Amino acid sequence: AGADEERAETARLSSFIGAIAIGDLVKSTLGPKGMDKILLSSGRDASLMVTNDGATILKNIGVDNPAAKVLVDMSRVQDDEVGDGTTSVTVLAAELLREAESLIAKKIHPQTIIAGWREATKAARQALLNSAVDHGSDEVKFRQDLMNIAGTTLSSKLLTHHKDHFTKLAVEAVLRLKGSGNLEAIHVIKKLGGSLADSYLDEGFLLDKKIGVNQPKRIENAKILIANTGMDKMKEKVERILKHGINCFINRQLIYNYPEQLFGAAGVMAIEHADFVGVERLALVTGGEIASTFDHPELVKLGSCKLIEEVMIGEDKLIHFSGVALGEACTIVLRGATQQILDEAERSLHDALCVLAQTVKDSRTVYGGGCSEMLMAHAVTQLASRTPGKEAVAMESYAKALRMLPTIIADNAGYDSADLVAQLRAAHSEGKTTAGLDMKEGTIGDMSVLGITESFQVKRQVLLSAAEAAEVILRVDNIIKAAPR
Amino acid sequence: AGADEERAETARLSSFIGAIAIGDLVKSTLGPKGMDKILLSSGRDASLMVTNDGATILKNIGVDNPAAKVLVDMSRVQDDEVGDGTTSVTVLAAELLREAESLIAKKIHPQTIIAGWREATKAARQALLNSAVDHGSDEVKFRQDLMNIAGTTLSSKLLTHHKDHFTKLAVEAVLRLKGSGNLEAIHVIKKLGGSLADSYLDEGFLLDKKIGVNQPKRIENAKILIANTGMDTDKIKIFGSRVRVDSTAKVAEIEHAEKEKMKEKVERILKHGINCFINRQLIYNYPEQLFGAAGVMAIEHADFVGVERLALVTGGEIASTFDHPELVKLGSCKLIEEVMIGEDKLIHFSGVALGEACTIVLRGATQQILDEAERSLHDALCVLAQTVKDSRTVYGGGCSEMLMAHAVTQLASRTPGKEAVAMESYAKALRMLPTIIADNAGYDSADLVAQLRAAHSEGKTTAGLDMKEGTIGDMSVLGITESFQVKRQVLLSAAEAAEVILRVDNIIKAAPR
Amino acid sequence: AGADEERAETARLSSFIGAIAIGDLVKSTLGPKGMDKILLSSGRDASLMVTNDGATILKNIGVDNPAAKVLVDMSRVQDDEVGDGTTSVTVLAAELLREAESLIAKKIHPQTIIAGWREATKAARQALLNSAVDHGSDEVKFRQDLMNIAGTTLSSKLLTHHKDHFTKLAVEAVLRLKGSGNLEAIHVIKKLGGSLADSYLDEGFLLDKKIGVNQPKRIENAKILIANTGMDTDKIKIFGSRVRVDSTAKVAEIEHAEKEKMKEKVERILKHGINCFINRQLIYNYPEQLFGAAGVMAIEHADFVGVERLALVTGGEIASTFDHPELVKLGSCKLIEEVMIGEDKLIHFSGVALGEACTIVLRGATQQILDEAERSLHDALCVLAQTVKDSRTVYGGGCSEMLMAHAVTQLASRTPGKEAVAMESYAKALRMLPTIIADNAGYDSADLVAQLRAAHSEGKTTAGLDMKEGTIGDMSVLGITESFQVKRQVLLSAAEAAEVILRVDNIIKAAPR
Repeated sequence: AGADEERAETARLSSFIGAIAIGDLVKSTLGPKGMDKILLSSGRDASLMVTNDGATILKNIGVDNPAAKVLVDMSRVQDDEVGDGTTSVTVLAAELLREAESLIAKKIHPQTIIAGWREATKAARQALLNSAVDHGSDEVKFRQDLMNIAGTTLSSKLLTHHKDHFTKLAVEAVLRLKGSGNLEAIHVIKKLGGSLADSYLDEGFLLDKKIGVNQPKRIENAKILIANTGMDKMKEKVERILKHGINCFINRQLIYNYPEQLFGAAGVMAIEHADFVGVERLALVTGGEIASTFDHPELVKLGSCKLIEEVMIGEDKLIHFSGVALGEACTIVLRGATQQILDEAERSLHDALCVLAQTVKDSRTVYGGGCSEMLMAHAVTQLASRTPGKEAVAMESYAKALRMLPTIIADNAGYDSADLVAQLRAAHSEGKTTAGLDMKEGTIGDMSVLGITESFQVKRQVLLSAAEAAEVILRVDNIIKAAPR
Repeated sequence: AGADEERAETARLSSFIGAIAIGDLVKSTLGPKGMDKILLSSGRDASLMVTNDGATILKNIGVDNPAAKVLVDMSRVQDDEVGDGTTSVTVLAAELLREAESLIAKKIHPQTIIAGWREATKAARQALLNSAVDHGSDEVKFRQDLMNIAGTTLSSKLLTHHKDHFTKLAVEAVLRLKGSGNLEAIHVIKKLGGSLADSYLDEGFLLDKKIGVNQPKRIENAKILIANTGMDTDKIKIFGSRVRVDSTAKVAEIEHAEKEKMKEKVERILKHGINCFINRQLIYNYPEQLFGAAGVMAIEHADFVGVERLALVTGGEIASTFDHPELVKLGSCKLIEEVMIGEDKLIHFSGVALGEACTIVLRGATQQILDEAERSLHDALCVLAQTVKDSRTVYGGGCSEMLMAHAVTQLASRTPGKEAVAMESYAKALRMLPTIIADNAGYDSADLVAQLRAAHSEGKTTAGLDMKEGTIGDMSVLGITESFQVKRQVLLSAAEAAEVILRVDNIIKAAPR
Repeated sequence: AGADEERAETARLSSFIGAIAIGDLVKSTLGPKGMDKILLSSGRDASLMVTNDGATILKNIGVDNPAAKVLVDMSRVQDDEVGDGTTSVTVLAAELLREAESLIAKKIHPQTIIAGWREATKAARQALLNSAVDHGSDEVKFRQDLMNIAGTTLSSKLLTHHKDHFTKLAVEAVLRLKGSGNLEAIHVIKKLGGSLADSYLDEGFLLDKKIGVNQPKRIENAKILIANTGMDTDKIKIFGSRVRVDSTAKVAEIEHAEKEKMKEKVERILKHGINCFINRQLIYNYPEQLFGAAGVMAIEHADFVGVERLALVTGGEIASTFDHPELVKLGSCKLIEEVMIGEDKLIHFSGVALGEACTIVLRGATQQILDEAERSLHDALCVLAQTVKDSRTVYGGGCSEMLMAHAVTQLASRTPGKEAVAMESYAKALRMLPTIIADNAGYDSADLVAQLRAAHSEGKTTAGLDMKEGTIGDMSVLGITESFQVKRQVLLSAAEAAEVILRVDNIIKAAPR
């Protein structure tokens, strides 16, 4: 006789344990003082892995018997759409379970309590249309372009001491990116000499490769050739080449020595072992080409002409592809001082892009730093008092849930948790939307001034996501019999 | 394992356990559907006692080591000043301790939350400010004489079927009492006869005793004699010895000497015109026969408590040795008689010159429960004396508590920093009271809380918990009101009591083993 | 199950453990946001004695086997020199032990390191010249009479709302005290009454005892009698044994002899016109009946300490055998009576001719925390007597301590070889004091240390630790100052007690089960 019979008191615990286990690991990740974690397993796992993003690690494994596999899976749809922001959605779902210990003291009917989940669907829409906050973030944006959300995602990252300036740059990269062109052609590198600003933006794509020291310095009315197959024959290449006026050749692999002599005399600049990732991005940029065998020249290849040249950047020399007709795709260079801190700039450009692509499609935003959170709480707390009977405990409990978010942001900072809560609520109560939690300040401040803003998508489906797994607990009562107790 | 060593959180727990243990027994006692508890012990106690009043049971017993007895002692002063109503003050202090679990969740300096006690006073100012009180207490009064506060005290008790009529009667009793006299001489006894009124008011005092089957049926222009000493004579503590005389002939003197006690009692008593003799203790058999022929009614084992009130009533007398007759005794005279009150024989003392002391003998419908009138009458006395002196009242049934609770939730969010957490915890303390009142009613506690809360928000001070209803209703229509004094003092007392010991971490050791 | 068993390095740990246990209890106490702890013991201990002042509680009880009592005893000599304000000296010694973990790491000669305490000898001197500004307190002093250092002692204490006023009162007491008298005959007691002032100044002496239920309530133009020997008589030094005798009249003679003692006491008491008799011990019952009829009030078991002060006040007397009345007894006469302070019965001796000694009586909330007033009060009288005598002070709030700490860091590098390790360990000993003051404040200790060092390093002596602020501020505005003497003695005192600790290390116990 066997099975899994735990019920009511015991049954509640299995769901409860899954939520508490996940929350401790993910809470550390959140905000400025977040930390990276290392994990390893036997069977189909090579070695310890460390992931900054909470979502990536949860999906790669299915460690044990308690239920949490389904809850975790949903966050990816959120990631495919909006995703990361900062990882907080998993945490909120987990905290709803803590009140259940309190519920034993309620001592009457947990099923009645379920009314709250139905309430929660309306509560989900309390987040929306219950308060004005902001909304603008239209598109392009002069002052609200950045000095917002990228900084919040950025905050978890260590580099924030000078990185905030770098984060601010990222929106310009996405503004050009927008539209239905597609999400590609984004490239970031760092340089060993520069300034306080610590970053620079280039109009076109930046590549660090050269044919050799010989060949003409600059090409104009440039024609671009991309070949799938390497140069690893001399006569076919020259005859086709002269008619076109071939200014530059880019090959994604090793290149035969013989062609190099011909390119130099002709006046053609070629690139040896160019990376595939740069090439695909470039193809979308030029207008594409059909790349195959040496027949590839003439118009099977589409060449965009503005100017391809090697341009001095405050020290070493690099090759710049710029003035592209498409305009859809662009690159950011960045500058430094050979500092340990400088290669660090590599770390946060990547996270900045992920939030931004979503910022353009929603064309809607909310104030970050918990600004929305206290504000919703102020609006929702009285709603429960207003409603009669059994319902107020259910609706109020969700409303009190909002109170913790201000507190979670405060705990990472290291400031007194009780102190942070009171000061926050009064500002929001007054009616100023820009006011929010300032972790560095230890109190409250203008969120817009510091930056931090949140993508609209993260707020609409975080609430939907929380109810996605939370209700399938108490709601169904069958898993029974076999052995005693 | 064992030593009675306390560390950080555990020390907090000892204060915590005392609060919760007391609260469960007390909570069921609050309101209309309160419960009676009976307590017994083998010695230095004779029988189980049941006390409806929470304050009385706590005072008598110090059961164990954990602190709580001193907190309990505080309600006494409140009781003599304003009194009772329903016992709710003790429960409120206890619930303050429940947040403390959330306090370790703070993971920080516990005593800055103490500022909450400095928020408690802010809460106290608003209680004074927001409640809606009353206007009017003319004196004696026609319609507003009662159907108010006495009813709320009674509401807590199930007698409120026919009894609310009885409560109404009690103010008439207080009107004569009213003023200078303070509290004395109010006596209540039940009658086994059914009637709508269920009560009668008497100008004099009823005592239930008889000399014996024989004796004159009635006495008038009655003279009253009270004796501190019994009519019994033979030992004297120091026997004087076994005794030696001069054989059997003189011992005749000993038996004869008894007669002298008889002779003094008759001769002196007759001159006065003695109609009634009342003695607080056992009475010697020889005198009993004498009283019957004379035309004098005496009372065997008349208890002292009735007597002290009676003395104030008749102007009193100096009770001593048999010299006691004549002038040293002052006997008021109107009418002393034993009257069949349809049911059981009782003796009526009436026509008292003083006028200060009077008796409320109630008849009412019978069962064991008419003894309830004893329970219930006592409550009536305490509320009216305060009601006349204060000339101020607040709405009962928890109406006051929900209104204040709605206001305090707003306050927490408004105050910045450290303070809101402290203020909000005091604020949600108020939430439990609606729940405590609803739970004993037998209705579901959760359903009751939100509906109550919504009505208060509107601005209706009158709206409150209706336990009989099972939902919410208008308290004012009921006529239930609480005296003004009970609410302002409790707020100051509750905060301060719980506050000291949280402050102190460690109840320490001893020498012994 | 019991094991123990300590040798060499672990032996050292026993010295280490004593310091850590004491520091946690005392740390809460130092500073405005202080803490109160209660201690209970049985066996020559009544119950619940609580002391805020660290020195009084440690001195009274030797709780357990580990060595620490000798260190505690030393604090009292410091108390006599100047002593208090806030109890900080014990904590400084305790932290010095933490560095010793480093010494095992050092792994050479721990006694060579002992040079550090000698090194500390001129470290103390460095703090003796560069610290604070504020000197003389001229004489009597109008404004500068207080609102200064007594207030700082009080600042640590939690009664400082009403209490700062009480402190102001204490300097008035020292001004009368001032002269060639030095420091004697001042006694102050709290009372369970409630007034805004919370204190009164008495021209004479206050005592709390009564003769018995009977006796005249008040005496005028009173004569005071103080007797060393009790009224009780019958057992001299040699009994005269227990004897039979043999007559039916002799046993009576000894009872008669008792009467003679009664006769002497009344006949000569009347000639004097004695109004009050005060005896330090038990009093025989026979005279008590006598005093009531005569119209003389007497006090049973009056405390000796009160009596000696009273004697200087009334001109004194020669306290011998019953010959004591008349000329050998000096009785000052104004008013001796039991006065209704407000809540309890007290006896007031007043109008003393001498004027040299006066008494202060405090009024308060009630419940052992009003004993807090005795706690603050004890500190108040003593601080003032030396503040005027020393003629100089230093800034409080740890301002003095951080400055010296910055200076001592330089010193360690400067001393060659062995000495630098020893000197630098002493140097960080100063660092904990800022931490202890901040910790009881509830603010985060780590952040506080860093911000503090930068302000002292800059060159501003006035700047220090502000607990209310949660950062650093100007000490002088607060009015917190420390006696120059407390700082000179503490530096010398800490080393000697701590030194004893290193030299011990070995405690011996023999074997298992």
